[PDB]
Amino acid sequence: VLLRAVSTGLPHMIQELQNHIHDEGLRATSNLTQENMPTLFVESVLEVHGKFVQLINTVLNGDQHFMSALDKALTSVVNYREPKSVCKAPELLAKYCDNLLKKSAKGMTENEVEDRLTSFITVFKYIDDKDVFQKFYARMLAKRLIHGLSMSMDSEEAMINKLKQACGYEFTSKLHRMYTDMSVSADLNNKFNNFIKNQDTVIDLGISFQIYVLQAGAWPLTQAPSSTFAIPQELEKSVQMFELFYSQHFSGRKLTWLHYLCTGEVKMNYLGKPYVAMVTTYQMAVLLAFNNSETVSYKELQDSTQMNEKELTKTIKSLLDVKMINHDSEKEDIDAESSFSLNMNFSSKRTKFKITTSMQKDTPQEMEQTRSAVDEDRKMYLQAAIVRIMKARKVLRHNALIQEVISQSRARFNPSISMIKKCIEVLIDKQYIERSQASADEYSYVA
Amino acid sequence: KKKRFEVKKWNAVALWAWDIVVDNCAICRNHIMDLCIECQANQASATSEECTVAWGVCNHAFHFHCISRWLKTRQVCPLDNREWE
Amino acid sequence: QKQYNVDYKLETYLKIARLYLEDDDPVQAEAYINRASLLQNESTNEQLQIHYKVCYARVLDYRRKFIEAAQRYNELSYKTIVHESERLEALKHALHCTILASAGQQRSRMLATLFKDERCQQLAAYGILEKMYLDR
Amino acid sequence: GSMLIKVKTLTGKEIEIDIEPTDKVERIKERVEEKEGIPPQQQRLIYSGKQMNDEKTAADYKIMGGSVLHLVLALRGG
Ligand SMILES: [Zn+2]
Ligand SMILES: [Zn+2]
Ligand SMILES: [Zn+2]
Repeated sequence: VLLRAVSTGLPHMIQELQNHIHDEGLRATSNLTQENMPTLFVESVLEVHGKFVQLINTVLNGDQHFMSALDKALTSVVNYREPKSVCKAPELLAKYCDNLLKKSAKGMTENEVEDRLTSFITVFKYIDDKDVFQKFYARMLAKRLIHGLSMSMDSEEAMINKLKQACGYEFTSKLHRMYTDMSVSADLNNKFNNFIKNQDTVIDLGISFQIYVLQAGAWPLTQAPSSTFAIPQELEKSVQMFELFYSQHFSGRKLTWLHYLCTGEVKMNYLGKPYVAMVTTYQMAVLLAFNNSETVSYKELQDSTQMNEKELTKTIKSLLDVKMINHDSEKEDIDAESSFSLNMNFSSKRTKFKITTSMQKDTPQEMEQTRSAVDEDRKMYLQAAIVRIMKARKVLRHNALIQEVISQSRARFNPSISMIKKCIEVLIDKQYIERSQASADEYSYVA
Repeated sequence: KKKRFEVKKWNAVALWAWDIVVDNCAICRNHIMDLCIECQANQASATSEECTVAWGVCNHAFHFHCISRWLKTRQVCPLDNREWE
Repeated sequence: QKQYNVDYKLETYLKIARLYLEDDDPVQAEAYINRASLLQNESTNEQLQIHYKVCYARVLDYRRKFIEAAQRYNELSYKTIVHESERLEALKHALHCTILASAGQQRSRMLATLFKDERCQQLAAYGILEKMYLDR
Repeated sequence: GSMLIKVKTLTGKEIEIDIEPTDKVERIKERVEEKEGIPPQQQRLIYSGKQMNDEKTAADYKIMGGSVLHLVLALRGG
């Protein structure tokens, strides 16, 4: 009352309010956030979301400076939390989507979910690593795309509307085309049955057409990694007849190869086992590596490896735990000390079902994917530092220019001597700096 | 027949980029993703991956007077060796 | 699936190319040389690079793209690196395009360079064309 | 010139010049070109990622002795 009229009285109150709001954010953001999960992370910060929607809708009823202040330090620790992908809560948000937007495992109701969703929208001002989250959420999609960590597609679509308002724009339509693209996956399964009527091999069941188009450039890193593989004849027919339909449709991206769609095909092959124990992608590929040779050393597999290892450590581990392998080591691929038989035993519920257990692990993977982010954030920082130099002084030469550029950022890191050309090239496009007549090097500044 | 791991039903792979280079109309880098400066000023039907993208009679799918621009840098246009269009 | 480096695929491109040219199906080979064109930024094999340059200029002739191969053969045979036999052969094809390319101001300055050319002081129709240094 | 500021090329060529605390960078350009042959119109004076107006005073941007007047400038002069 008094320091609103005593008018500057209030601003001190908003001050130390900002101090306990803030450092309360530091500790309380620091305390129950040891497990780093959506609930705590997202619900400790959305927990204060409760503390101050309920604090500040109340008595409290105006000093809008309180509004911009709670929004200010709230937004600050919105960029002051456990990462530096501090959309980890947004990550967790969609991860919450991940663990909740799932029709079977953790299933809810839309507007049961969507209550939580509109509270996410409450945060939507504050979800703040949108393209960090695009990279990370294309990985999330790699846990979602075929997988189902996003039940409520259209909640995600209204979220997309929100975003492409104030956030990423074509990641949205990228997932759209993916959606309609597995729609087309079913459709060309249909047409394949229509057109080829492909009795190429006797066993046509489930031979491919599942497709989920996110642009080839729309991926967080390179492919779900792939290497050599058997690819029996029907797989030939799949890629080729799809390319029939599809070179009819589109060309330039085509039936590429991508392992992580792979799963296990070990069924009534001819088994005393009545067992169908599907396996993960490279579970499939490396079990493929060990089919007929009733035992195989590290060297026999090492013949046709041309790949990495962990595929087969998952292989022997899932094969011994269930007892589907008469192995010798569960190691990354295998000891040369160790080898490979198809054991008959099984350890789970059904007719050898639920052996489909990719370990489903990253800490070592978490870091590998963190590497991609360094390259895109350094590139952005550099584009701005580069244009700003280029406007200031027009060098501008090619060679000398790149050298001087080197001089300005001695501290940063070691650049490519070549690509110097490309560097100026990048600025040539933006209308930032032009190419002079005088030399392949030594251009001029424009705009 | 109890194991030799014969064929189950399987699922497959796709794309959709394009059957062209296209490299973002290299004459600048307001991209082929982008309606560039001059050809946001001109702007035919042009989109976030083909602002101009094709293996054309040029095949140098270069923006209107951006293609004209790097034809300015050489009126023989060896860009992909067709005249700026 | 199989990856080659530039040079094997490129071999096949130039192979396809010169072959159809001997067959005179120019535009198929045109299709594929334009695929082998772009790679010019990558490979450094100036030898095979310029084998490819020259089949291109052959096409330009075949294409009735005269001045273009004219400029090519002109500035290319200007250099001693090539079999000077094959240089003067390109010097032909340059000048053969000079005449087969349109009456030009590019061509005028071409013909002026060609007037400043000393190699063709050997040549027969040097004299012929040199008649026409001033519009004979 | 009472204000002894630096005119700096893109490569870091900081040049010591006598100007005034209201001396026009319009004429400071004249000074940089009359001193270094590099003419000022590609000596694009940018101040902290944002261009300095060619028609202003150096001290308009609190420019002082060790201050920087950006070129981006040319190489043939120098
Ligand atoms: Zn643009
Ligand atoms: Zn284009
Ligand atoms: Zn235009």
